[PDB]
Amino acid sequence: HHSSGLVPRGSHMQFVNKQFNYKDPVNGVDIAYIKIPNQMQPVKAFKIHNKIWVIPERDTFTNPEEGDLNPPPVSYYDSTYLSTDNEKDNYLKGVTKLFERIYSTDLGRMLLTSIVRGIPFWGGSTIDTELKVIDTNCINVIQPDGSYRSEELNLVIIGPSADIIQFECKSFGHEVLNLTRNGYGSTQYIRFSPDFTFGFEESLEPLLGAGKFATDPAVTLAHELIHAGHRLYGIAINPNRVFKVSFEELRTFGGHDAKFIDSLQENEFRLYYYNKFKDIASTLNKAKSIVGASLQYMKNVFKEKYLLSEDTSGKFSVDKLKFDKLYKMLTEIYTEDNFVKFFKVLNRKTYLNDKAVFKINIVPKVNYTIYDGFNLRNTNLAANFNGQNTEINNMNFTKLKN
Ligand SMILES: O=C(CS)Nc1n[nH]cc1-c1ccc(F)cc1
Ligand SMILES: [Zn+2]
Repeated sequence: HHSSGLVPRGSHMQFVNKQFNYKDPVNGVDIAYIKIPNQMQPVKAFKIHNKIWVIPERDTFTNPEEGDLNPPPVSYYDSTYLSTDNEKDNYLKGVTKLFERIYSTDLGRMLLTSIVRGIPFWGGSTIDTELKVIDTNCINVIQPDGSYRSEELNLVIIGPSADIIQFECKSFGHEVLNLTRNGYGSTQYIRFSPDFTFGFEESLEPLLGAGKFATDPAVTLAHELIHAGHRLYGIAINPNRVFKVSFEELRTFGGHDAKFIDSLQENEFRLYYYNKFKDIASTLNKAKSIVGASLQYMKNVFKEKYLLSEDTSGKFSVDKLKFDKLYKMLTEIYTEDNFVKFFKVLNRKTYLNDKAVFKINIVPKVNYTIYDGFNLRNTNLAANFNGQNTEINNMNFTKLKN
C-alpha cells in the first residue's frame, strides 16, 4: 500500500508536470496561494500542466450562495471530508493519477491537448478594435515576495461543495455575453472527487445473477473534461434543451444515447456554431490594439485554437473542413462511451442507468493502476471486471449511506 505507481513506464509523468506533495513549499510558479475572482482567504493550489490548476479543497468559493458545507433541511454529505492535510495530499495524488490514466489512452491525449489549446477568447473590450482579456478567466497567483500576478487559465479541478457526490463543470458568466455558447469559451471549474464513486448493476453472462459494480473514477473525470471541452470552445448546447436530462448530457455520454438528438437538429447546431466562429475571425481581423504582449501574436494564439486559415494578405477565415473536423472531435468523438471502449472497463450502458455510493482510495498502486484501473492484470481482478465488482473486490469499496 506504499508506492502510488504514478510512472509505470519511462522516467517521469507524461501530462502532470510534477510529483507534488501537499506539503511542498509555495513557490511563485506551480505551487502557490491563489484567489479566485470573487472575498476569500487565499487557498493553496498546484499547477499540474500549462493552463490547468488543482485546488485540493471543498468548493465553498465559486458560488456566493454555497459558502458552507452543511446540508439543507441521490446525495451524500460529510462536512469533515477533505479537511485534513493528509486528505488534501491524497486528493491531489488521486487527481494526478486519473489525469495520467486518461493521458495513457490515445483518446485522452487528443482530448487533453484540445482542452489545453482551448484558451478563453479575449473578448473583454467594448471597443470592437481592441482585444482584451475577460478577468473571470484568470486567477490571482501569490508570489514568494507576497505580490500577486494575474494568470490566465483554462481549467480548475476543485473538491465538491456541500453535496459530496454532485460533480459538475461550471464557469463564471458574463453580464452580456454567453461565453459557453458563442464560440468564446471561459475558464471551467470542475467539482470532482477521486475519493468516492458510484455503483451500478450488471449481469455477466452460472445461475446468472445480478452483479454490483462500481464506476471507474477515470470515466467520471473524463465525462466532466468532455463538458469542459465543449464549454472552452463555446459550443455547449443551451442547458434549457432537455428530454422527458439535457441534450448536453446525452451528447457527452455518447453511444446510442446521442442518437436521440435528431440529425436535423444537430445540423442546425453545427451551422450556428460555424457562424459564431466566423464572427470571431472577423473580430480578430478588425483588431488594431490590445490592452495589457502583441496584437498579431494573441491573434495567432486564436488562429491556432480555432484552426483558422490565413491568406497571403494576413486575413483570418474559417475553413469548413477544419471546422467540421474540430466540431466533430469535440462533440462526437470525445464521449464517455468512447472512453469506456479505450479503458476496457464496465460502465453504465445508458446515461440514466443506481443509488449506491462507495468510499475508495485509488492512490496505492496495489488498489488501482494507470493502465488497468481496478482490474489488475495477472490477478483474479483482471477477469470479468472482477476489480470493479464490489463484492469480489470488497477491500476496495466501502458502502456509505445513500
Ligand atoms: O451527472 C452529472 C452531470 S455532469 N454529474 C454527476 N454528479 N455526481 C456524479 C456525476 C457523474 C458525472 C459523470 C459520470 F460519468 C458519472 C457521474
Ligand atoms: Zn455530465
